[PDB]
Amino acid sequence: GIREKIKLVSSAGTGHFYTTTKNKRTKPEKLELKKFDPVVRQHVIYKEAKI
Amino acid sequence: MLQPKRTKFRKMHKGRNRGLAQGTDVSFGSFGLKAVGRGRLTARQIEAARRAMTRAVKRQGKIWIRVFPDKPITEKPLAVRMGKGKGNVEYWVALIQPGKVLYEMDGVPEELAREAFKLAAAKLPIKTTFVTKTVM
Amino acid sequence: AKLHDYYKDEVVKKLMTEFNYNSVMQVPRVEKITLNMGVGEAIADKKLLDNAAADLAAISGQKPLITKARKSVAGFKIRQGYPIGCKVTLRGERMWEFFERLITIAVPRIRDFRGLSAKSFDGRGNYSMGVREQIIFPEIDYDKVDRVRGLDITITTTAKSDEEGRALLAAFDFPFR
Amino acid sequence: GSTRNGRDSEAKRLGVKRFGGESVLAGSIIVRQRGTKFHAGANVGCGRDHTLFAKADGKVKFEVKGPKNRKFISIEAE
Amino acid sequence: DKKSARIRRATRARRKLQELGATRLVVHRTPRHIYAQVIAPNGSEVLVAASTVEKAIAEQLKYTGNKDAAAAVGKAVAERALEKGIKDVSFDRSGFQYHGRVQALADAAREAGLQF
RNA sequence: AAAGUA
RNA sequence: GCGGGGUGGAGCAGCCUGGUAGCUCGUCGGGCUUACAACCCGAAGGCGUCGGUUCAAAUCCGGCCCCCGCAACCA
RNA sequence: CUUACCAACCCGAUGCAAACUGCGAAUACCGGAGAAUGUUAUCACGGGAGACACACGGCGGGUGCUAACGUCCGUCGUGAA
RNA sequence: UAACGGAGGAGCACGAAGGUUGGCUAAUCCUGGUCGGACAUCAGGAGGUUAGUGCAAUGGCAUAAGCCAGCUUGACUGCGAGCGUGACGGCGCGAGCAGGUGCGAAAGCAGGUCAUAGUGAUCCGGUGGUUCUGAAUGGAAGGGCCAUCGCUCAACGGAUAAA
RNA sequence: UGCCUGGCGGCCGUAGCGCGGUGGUCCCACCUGACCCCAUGCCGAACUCAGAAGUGAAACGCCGUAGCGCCGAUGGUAGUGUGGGGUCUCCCCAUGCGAGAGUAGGGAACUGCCAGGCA
Ligand SMILES: [K+]
Ligand SMILES: [K+]
Ligand SMILES: [K+]
Ligand SMILES: [K+]
Ligand SMILES: [K+]
Ligand SMILES: [K+]
Ligand SMILES: [K+]
Ligand SMILES: [Mg+2]
Ligand SMILES: [Mg+2]
Ligand SMILES: [Mg+2]
Ligand SMILES: [Mg+2]
Ligand SMILES: [Mg+2]
Ligand SMILES: [Mg+2]
Ligand SMILES: [Mg+2]
Ligand SMILES: [Mg+2]
Ligand SMILES: [Mg+2]
Ligand SMILES: [Mg+2]
Ligand SMILES: [Mg+2]
Ligand SMILES: [Mg+2]
Ligand SMILES: [Mg+2]
Ligand SMILES: [Mg+2]
Ligand SMILES: [Mg+2]
Ligand SMILES: [Mg+2]
Ligand SMILES: [Mg+2]
Ligand SMILES: [Mg+2]
Ligand SMILES: [Mg+2]
Ligand SMILES: [Mg+2]
Ligand SMILES: [Mg+2]
Ligand SMILES: [Mg+2]
Ligand SMILES: [Mg+2]
Ligand SMILES: [Mg+2]
Ligand SMILES: [Mg+2]
Ligand SMILES: [Mg+2]
Ligand SMILES: [Mg+2]
Repeated sequence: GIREKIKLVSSAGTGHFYTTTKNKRTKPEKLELKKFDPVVRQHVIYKEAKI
Repeated sequence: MLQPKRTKFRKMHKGRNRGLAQGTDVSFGSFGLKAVGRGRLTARQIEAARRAMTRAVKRQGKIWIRVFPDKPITEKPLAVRMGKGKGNVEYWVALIQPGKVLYEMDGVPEELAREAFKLAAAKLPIKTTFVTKTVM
Repeated sequence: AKLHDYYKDEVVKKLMTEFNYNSVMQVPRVEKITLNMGVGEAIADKKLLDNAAADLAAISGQKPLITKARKSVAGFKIRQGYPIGCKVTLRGERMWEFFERLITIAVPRIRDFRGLSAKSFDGRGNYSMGVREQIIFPEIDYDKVDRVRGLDITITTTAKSDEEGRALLAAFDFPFR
Repeated sequence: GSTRNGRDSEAKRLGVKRFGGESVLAGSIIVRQRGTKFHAGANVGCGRDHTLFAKADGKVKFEVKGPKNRKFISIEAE
Repeated sequence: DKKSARIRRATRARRKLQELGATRLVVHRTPRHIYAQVIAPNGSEVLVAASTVEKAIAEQLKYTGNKDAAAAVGKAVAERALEKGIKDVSFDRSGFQYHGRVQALADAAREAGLQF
């Protein structure tokens, strides 16, 4: 179990987050994906942060 | 002593031994020793009968063995209790059903083949009978 | 394009007579010419391949394609997917111009040249030959080489047998022996 | 001594749940399988674990079709 | 073989269309001609058809194997379909790229009224 | 400072 | 039964964890000496046995053999 | 050149397999329809339990030695009662 | 569907190895070919999946589920007809509906990965959010609700924080 | 109406291979060019576009031919449900179901919709 948990934080300022895992040794760059924010009800950018 | 050079698995279920044999014709020579009863033939028995056969014809002619001992038999050692896994493979057998041609001979007179097969049958745990090739 | 005109205006009737073809589409054609460099030395220095391709680009006037190992081989210390070669496929006009530069210029410049073998046919009318040194091609300045390099040359022909493939190549005066 | 064996996994209860001619409601599982021993025909879906389920109400029908003699399950509207 | 390669390319979309029970607009393209067929969902009955091997269509064309002929077949098959009141079909490129002549036929059938 | 034997 | 082993002539590293393996002594050649030894220089020499896995095994796995160390008990 | 020779591949012939299958039953099981028969024998909900040491016999098997009044499953019968 | 019956594996991996659109087809051998060899890259032929599948085995896979590339975040949020499987706690399959999204000309496909292992109840607490609560009242503390975190509790339905 | 060809299906080897022959008006194929729309991890090979001089060589279609694949009885045999029996590891009897393999033999597919050419 080398993959660590991380949270993807909404950029819409709602506080909503997704969680996932990441191999931080092979891919140290920050994960960035567009995901649906159910608070504002739009797809926005989500950015990696600590669990 | 015949024995498979290698096998997929080391040990085998006991199974049963019902039915009549396949391979009931003299197919390679002119004379055969055919099983009348049912049983197991160990590799030592097959070889003891081969030796007796071969010495009787003075190593003339040709001899086929139609059965091969491919079934491993396990035994539990002495003073061991029941359980703790299947025992160790100790010898190999061929399952014999009635009608199975066990050996065949060619290149010798019929009278000598009868005598050689009689000496061999005396080494085997199963009742046997002398057979000859048929045209159909 | 000169050798292509040579094919359509004289080689066809020569071969139409020698083999008594009823249809003209039966006449063997030169389908393609493929040059290959087995650069098995690139696994230690990838820059060696970058020069080998540079030569093949100059020799053929076409960007070469780097080739990769189809499977891992322990004998040659290669893993599947290693770039270990480069090839170029010539067709049409670029084929014929190289075919001309090869017969009439490059081949007569071969070290101790005494004619190409006529037993280098694969059995279905295709011819393969190996060039030991890349300097024979005038597009290669003898002074700027860092390492002498060979290559393979395959002429893929729509012939059906070895005799028809040698007949076709002979009609261009292929310097056989 | 001891044995190096003694392991197994729980049985997965695969197999045919509704046989030929049975009337089913939409959504009903018809067969559970590893891979597509049976293939989905008309009004039948194939789930992510290759479960075949009814997409309409009707009667189950098995048939062999196609160039590979493959077995298909379909639902006949009743 | 070129034809078997194309038939393989076409099978997945054709099996999907059969599963959906759609009415197909099937296109066939050769170097010299182009053909269009509107086929019933059962796949074995042709409802309408048009191609450049028909006299009434090919007489108005300079050459039957270019984009202009493709556009003429596309328009023709759509007017004959709408005359039978069909309207809604699915396009089956039959393993050809959606491009050039095949695309020009599709665009003309869309313009003339067919919905896909 | 270290040098055994015939 | 549970462990640990097995590698140049000898004693011993590396094994773990996949990509030609070392050291001490010994041996061989040369040197120093009247000669030998000591000393000095230079060189050479090899994964217990199969099978398997692997593109590749001294190495991982499963057998087999030889060695060692514990245990083989209560009536 | 020659084999005491060994011979893979392929071709022909012969067997064997719980963890082989280009074939494949009987039964069993699921569903539908129909008659006759059966004190509803079926299902649901609620009050009260006992029981969770089984035994032998037949058939199909693992284990054991196709040893055991042995052992462990499947299924039917009887004992248990 | 049992045995201290016969054999093997897991306690993960992956922002692509996921989605989609378009394309593609294996092993092995034979012949010819510079270095080049049993085996490298090239060409042709035979062959027809004997390959491949991130990792065991089985069932699958060509319309590929196998191989390559472009664009991407559906590895979406709220729900869910119906069904499977469990004594139960639970676990699984699922069309379709609303919102918002990616790929495609379009029909369409997408709620992770060919499928089946990759796991841990409750309590007690931690962090963020919140139109809930707030012991005279306004607040606050604490609590609830939503998201999430801490156990080789591996004797893996987990007697205790501690033998 | 008959012949030939193209497309989409049914069917899924009695339908597939092999061998031999045969067809170009049309259709199909190869084919001819490529500045282009588009394309090659190189190549107009493929994909694509613009065409119509050549050829049915390859491919494809059609015809023929049992060297194969494939299909395949009848009879017997194996197994087996129920009841009964024996010398009971294995069998037999009554009744019901009845293979697989092999044998005789069959066999060079059949067919629907639309379109084009020719008579
Ligand atoms: K050729
Ligand atoms: K019993
Ligand atoms: K992808
Ligand atoms: K992709
Ligand atoms: K108070
Ligand atoms: K416990
Ligand atoms: K045939
Ligand atoms: Mg049995
Ligand atoms: Mg299981
Ligand atoms: Mg002394
Ligand atoms: Mg002295
Ligand atoms: Mg019933
Ligand atoms: Mg109890
Ligand atoms: Mg009990
Ligand atoms: Mg019991
Ligand atoms: Mg019994
Ligand atoms: Mg027993
Ligand atoms: Mg007992
Ligand atoms: Mg007993
Ligand atoms: Mg009692
Ligand atoms: Mg039970
Ligand atoms: Mg039980
Ligand atoms: Mg695709
Ligand atoms: Mg995929
Ligand atoms: Mg995948
Ligand atoms: Mg998987
Ligand atoms: Mg507390
Ligand atoms: Mg709060
Ligand atoms: Mg207050
Ligand atoms: Mg427990
Ligand atoms: Mg072309
Ligand atoms: Mg021809
Ligand atoms: Mg039969
Ligand atoms: Mg034929």
